[PDB]
Amino acid sequence: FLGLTLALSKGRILEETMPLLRAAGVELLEDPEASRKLIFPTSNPNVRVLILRASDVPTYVEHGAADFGVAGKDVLLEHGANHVYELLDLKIAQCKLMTAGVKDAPLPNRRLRIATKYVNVARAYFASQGQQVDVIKLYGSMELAPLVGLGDLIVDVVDTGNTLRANGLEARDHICDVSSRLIVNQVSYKRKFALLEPILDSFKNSINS
Amino acid sequence: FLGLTLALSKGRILEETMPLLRAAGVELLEDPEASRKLIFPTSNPNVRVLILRASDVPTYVEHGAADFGVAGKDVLLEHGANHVYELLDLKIAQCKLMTAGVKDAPLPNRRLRIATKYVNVARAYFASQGQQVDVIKLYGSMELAPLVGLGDLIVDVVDTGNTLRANGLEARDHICDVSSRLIVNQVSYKRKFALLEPILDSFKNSINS
Ligand SMILES: O=P(O)(O)OC[C@H]1O[C@H](OP(=O)(O)OP(=O)(O)O)[C@H](O)[C@@H]1O
Ligand SMILES: O=P(O)(O)OC[C@H]1O[C@H](OP(=O)(O)OP(=O)(O)O)[C@H](O)[C@@H]1O
Repeated sequence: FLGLTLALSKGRILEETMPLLRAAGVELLEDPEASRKLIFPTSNPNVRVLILRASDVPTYVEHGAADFGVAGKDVLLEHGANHVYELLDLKIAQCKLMTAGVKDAPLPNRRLRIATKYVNVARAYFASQGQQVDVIKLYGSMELAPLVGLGDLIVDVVDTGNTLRANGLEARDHICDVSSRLIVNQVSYKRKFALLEPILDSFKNSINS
Repeated sequence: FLGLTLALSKGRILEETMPLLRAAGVELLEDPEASRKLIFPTSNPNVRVLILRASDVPTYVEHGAADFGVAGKDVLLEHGANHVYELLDLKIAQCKLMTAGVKDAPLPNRRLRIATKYVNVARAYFASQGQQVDVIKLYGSMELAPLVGLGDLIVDVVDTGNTLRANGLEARDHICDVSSRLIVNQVSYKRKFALLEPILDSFKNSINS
């Protein structure tokens, strides 16, 4: 495939990216949410879309299996963004990385154990608080961990806070704001700039309003 | 909670475990597939169920956040089973760990790159073939990886083989057979044996027929 391959993920990233794509002249020809297919043509024959797990977007873009992609800052921080270029903050799929635990549970006076998917972000954040923590790696449902006593806190993304509230948890610390970012393969940026440029300019214009 | 906490995962593990549980006198009181809730009472007041991501079952059981659980051999091999006891092969959710690639694609004469979730299993398998491979860690949709040239092969579970066939891929090597296994926390095994024992005996009896 000679053109550009764009990496997206299902849910909020797909939904909130599509209007940027539309204004940039790119529209999907069916709903990826309703297909098991993974590669999708678009209204532009030079652009195709990969639908990936959010955690795999940086990986595909880094290796050049996608030329560019839309990834959450949370995923970028966790994966490491040293081998892609972060070109734009798209200001979509906004949320916060936070620490949380059982409401009014006292913290134990010992090395804390942090149940989380975000092991690198947990370690770096807690290091900034003077804290060398243990991490317990999980793949999902962080909110259960404090209810069964797995770790002392979690680190997870919080949007409305409804998940935390539904489970008797409250945010302890705000780590950072998260939004989806446009990332580009370091070589594709150089080799396919004439294809990327009008799309980047459109996105940038769109984000201003 | 004084009783036993059982870790399960959604889909085939939940579906195929429920009959064993029923024969052991444990029935869920609603369908976990239709709830966002994670802890579930059962017909037995001494048994509750956690619904977890399959990859987190060994973790919860290891730490004692669950006393026992049902995990796929694939997950156990990848996570490491050195800090739980594998008590039974339940013979449910049967599948195979396999290597696969694009159909009739020749392997490149260099260090292979293996796109997979199963990074430890990929490295150990290929080591047995005299091969020190690079791994590219992914979280899902392994079948896409060879279609976009991310890695040379994948390692993933194969059941019917329909996923591979739908994507123009074929299995190259059979790594091992996979089935769901009953695992127990090493301390719970010792402290809660009188609760576990009749349930284990029931499962063992059930698996014989
Ligand atoms: O603060 P809230 O508005 O309750 O949202 C927080 C949830 O969002 C994230 O999940 P993600 O968005 O990846 O998928 P989900 O919302 O479908 O769980 C995260 O894992 C929390 O479960
Ligand atoms: O050989 P097949 O019968 O096509 O099945 C193989 C699929 O099964 C596994 O997924 P899992 O069972 O975890 O969930 P899924 O089947 O819903 O993808 C694996 O990740 C493959 O995608």
